[PDB]
Amino acid sequence: IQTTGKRKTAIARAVIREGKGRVRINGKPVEIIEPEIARFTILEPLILAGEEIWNSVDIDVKVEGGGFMGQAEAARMAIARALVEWTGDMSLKEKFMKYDRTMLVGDPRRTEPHKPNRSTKGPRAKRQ
Amino acid sequence: DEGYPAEVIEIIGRTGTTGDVTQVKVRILEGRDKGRVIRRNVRGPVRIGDILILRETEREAREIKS
Amino acid sequence: YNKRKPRKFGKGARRCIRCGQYGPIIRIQGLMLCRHCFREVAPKLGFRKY
Amino acid sequence: AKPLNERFFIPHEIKVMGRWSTEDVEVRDPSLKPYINLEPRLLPHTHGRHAKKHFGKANVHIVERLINKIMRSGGSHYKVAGHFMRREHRSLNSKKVKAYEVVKEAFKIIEQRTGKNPIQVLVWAIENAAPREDTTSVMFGGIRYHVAVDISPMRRLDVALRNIALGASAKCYRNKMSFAEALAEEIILAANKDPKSYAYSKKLEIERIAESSR
Amino acid sequence: ATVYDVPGDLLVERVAQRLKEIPEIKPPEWAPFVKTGRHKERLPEQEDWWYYRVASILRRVYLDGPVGIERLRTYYGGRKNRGHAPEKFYKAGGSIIRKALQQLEAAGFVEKVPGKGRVITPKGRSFLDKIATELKKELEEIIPELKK
Amino acid sequence: RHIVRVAGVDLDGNKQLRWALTAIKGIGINFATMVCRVAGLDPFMKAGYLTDEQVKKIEEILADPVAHGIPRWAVNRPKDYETGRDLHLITAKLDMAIREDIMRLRRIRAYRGIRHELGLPVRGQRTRSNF
Amino acid sequence: MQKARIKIASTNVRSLDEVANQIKQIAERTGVRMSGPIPLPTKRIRITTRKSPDGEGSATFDRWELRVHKRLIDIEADERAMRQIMRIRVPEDVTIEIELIS
RNA sequence: CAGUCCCUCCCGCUCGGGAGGAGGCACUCUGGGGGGACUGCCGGCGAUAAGCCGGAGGAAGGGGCGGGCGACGGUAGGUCAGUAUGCCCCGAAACCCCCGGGCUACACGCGCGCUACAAUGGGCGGGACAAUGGGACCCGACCUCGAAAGGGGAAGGGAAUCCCCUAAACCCGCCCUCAGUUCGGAUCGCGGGCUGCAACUCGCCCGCGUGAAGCUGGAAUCCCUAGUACCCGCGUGUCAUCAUCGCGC
Repeated sequence: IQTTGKRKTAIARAVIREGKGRVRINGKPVEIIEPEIARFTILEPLILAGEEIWNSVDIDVKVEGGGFMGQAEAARMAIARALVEWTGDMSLKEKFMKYDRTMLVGDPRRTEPHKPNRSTKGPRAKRQ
Repeated sequence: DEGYPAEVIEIIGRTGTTGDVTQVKVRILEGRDKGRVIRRNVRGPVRIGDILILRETEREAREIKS
Repeated sequence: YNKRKPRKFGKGARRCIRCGQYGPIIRIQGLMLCRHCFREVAPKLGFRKY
Repeated sequence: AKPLNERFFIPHEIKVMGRWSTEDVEVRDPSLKPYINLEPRLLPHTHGRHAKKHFGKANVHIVERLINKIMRSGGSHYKVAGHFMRREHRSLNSKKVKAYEVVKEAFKIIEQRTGKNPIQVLVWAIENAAPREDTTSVMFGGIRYHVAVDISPMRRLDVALRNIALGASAKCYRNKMSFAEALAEEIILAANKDPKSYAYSKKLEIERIAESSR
Repeated sequence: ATVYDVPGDLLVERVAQRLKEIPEIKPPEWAPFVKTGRHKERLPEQEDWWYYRVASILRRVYLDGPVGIERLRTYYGGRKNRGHAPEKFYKAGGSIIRKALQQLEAAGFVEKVPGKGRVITPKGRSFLDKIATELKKELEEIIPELKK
Repeated sequence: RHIVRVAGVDLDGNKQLRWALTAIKGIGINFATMVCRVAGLDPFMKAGYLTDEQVKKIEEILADPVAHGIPRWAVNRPKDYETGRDLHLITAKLDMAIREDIMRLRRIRAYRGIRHELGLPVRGQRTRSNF
Repeated sequence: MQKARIKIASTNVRSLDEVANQIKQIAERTGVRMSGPIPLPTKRIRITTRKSPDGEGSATFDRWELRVHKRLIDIEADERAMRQIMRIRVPEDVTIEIELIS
């Protein structure tokens, strides 16, 4: 089963199937990703799911675009959609929207364009 | 720390120089004047049910005018 | 001896087509046109504001 | 790298950072109980629309707020005892992982010095650093005069956290002593109403002045 | 298992100490007198710096497949000071990694695909993934969860 | 050895050799660690245990850098004006060589010497509101 | 097995649209297979210039934009089909480039 | 390896793990049409109007968000040194061409920028990350050599198809441990490299030596309100080189 999730410019395509429990981002294990803070948010959603479903399926997600943290956000975003699609269980959906509404909603924030008069510093950054 | 917590029950309206300060009404939940209603001043945003801390129950704000 | 030296580079190399200035000549895929000139002719190019 | 993956997996049972589940922590002061967030979270970094709501700071976790206060300490109007407190070199802003690591180490330092949950030490430090009086100018006919004022609890939280961060950053500045040690020491001093905590001292100062401007 | 299943920070050191055995790779005479990059201001602190570099280079051949001189130069390039002007990104030197590539090819671990770069031999693949399986069999003990 | 004299200039034994050599004017950290490697010693070891044989090795390296493996371009004044050889200037041998360069620039009435005589920037820097 | 790749460039989306309608309605009349019209990423050209003719005054700039739309249509090699493409009336704004690939 | 029978290769505990070709449109991406958000519904306020506040649901609510378009008139503001232009001056000069210098020069007052004043750091390896664009006397992979600046060849590409191309900020394992110094590089010499006929006046880069002030800055005062402010880099105009320049990502 496929699932998509966008963030900033990060886009994540996840495929999940019956399996041991291995979770692979870009073909790399979920447990040895060097950014620890990003690893925590990557591993946040499935914790509420329970180890049964953690060990009942295998998940592989490929991300591209944005930064590492945007990539982690997109990965978690797509993860929640994929897993709730597999279960089709309302109770877990309630658990997610209790913990975080963006799990099945997403953050539509995007960068504002920079404007003249010191364009580099930002849309709202001006001289003295 | 012999402070007197009290509960916001009503907001009279903005006051003070900049209008940042808010004139509020507070009910004394504890101490020697339990249950008393006091007009008081607040700095920082306020809601209906904030537990304002009081150094004294003696101070009551002057009535605001329009 | 009264002929200008051909200049392949430098500001003297390029020249606005319309008004004949040596100043800012914009070359977005080669217009060879002055900055003041571009304003009066952009809508005629089909350019549009957005 | 064993500590890294260890700390990664140990909070698998829903714990702040890596350790110190918050059921033990208790909010003694009645005012900040309905305003300090103690919800169970693994990573305290929402990126959420807390700014875009009137009271979106109620739902932000306390440690997240502490990291946010640490985020923005260098270079501004304030010159504590004639010091342009400025972080030219690798400023914490736009780098939340660095502050995350620094507060991680500060939590450990608080824990082993106190032999208890660092989070409860933070709660006590904030409770003991919170001012109870301020002043404001009120006029009538143009004649200004200062008037004593009470503070909304959330503002008390804000100023206490910012003052703790101020003291930590000032202490580490220009000095051999590292930043996490400064922060942990500031927290420890604040927890027990020690007058050398910049936060607690400035709390005493603001609680004065308003004392005589009633 | 594969290199993808282990951290690179430990794997590069393991590969460096393993390749230190084979004499095909050797720092030339100018090696100890040249810093590791144009973007770098100071000489390498350690003297094993050579054997890590190859241990890095070969690693990318396992990942990025056929890659030539210039893209590798770009990957190792970094941020350097420019006086009062702010820092800027620059490219690592050429010969430093070029001779490393020649040494790796002569060792038979890698081969060349002209017009595309250099790819990794099945011998090099088997060597790297044997090191990786060694490391993973190790790591599964200190970290049980990697068994999954 | 809290004090270790090398080629006429003292070094503190507390400092590492790559840092101790930098106390020598005319030798930098990039030269300090590179002669540390040429001597075969750890760059970071304490100079307090610098036995005199290492000192003799250091000064004999300084006698001829190229003969000890130091490249022709790691020297400060390669292709010397008076012999066409690459030698690493140091101490007074650096000082009077630069003084000779200054005399050379002065006697030719060139711009560089003109600025050197007047205390002005050789390389055409703008001094309308600076210096 | 031989196909014709056709690339149509147009600044006007509609001038492109009716020409695409012509070439697609050729297909089913001719009874020859036709892969759907592929819309390439529309190419945006941006040019910015300060409004002031002299130097005085604040800084104000004008950003002019040209959007040129690119579309691909790939069709089989049918002599009767391709005989009717040069008879297509094309507007001046639109341009057509055809390659015949195997 | 959406799934993918088929074929090949590497590991292994032979279960399984990974890469390449076929493969079809899953899904991403892209561009054409349409819907969705309309105070739409509920409660209160508002005179029962206009409208406001609150609540639900919903990706998105109270002009959804960000932009373009900015009148009547004035500023004898500036622009005739871009164009057109009245009056007046010269008209072998105030016309044209060329050479050389200058347009930088200097005790400073002064607007706006960059760096420094370091534990945050400095140094060594590895790990995860963009899009704006731009490319034919061009982008140039890739091969070879030089430590490098760069040099010889050259695939692909006149553009979803080739290239600029990697991110940096961040973390991991380790050394230096607080000093005007293991910070900072100005200034100064040598050699080498690059564009242009030529770069002292008047360009940039590579290596060595060199190390300047500055250790937070009074009066005063600017900016900002959500992907916003701060930090970090990249593309692009002028351009053969040259930005701490301007616009954009």
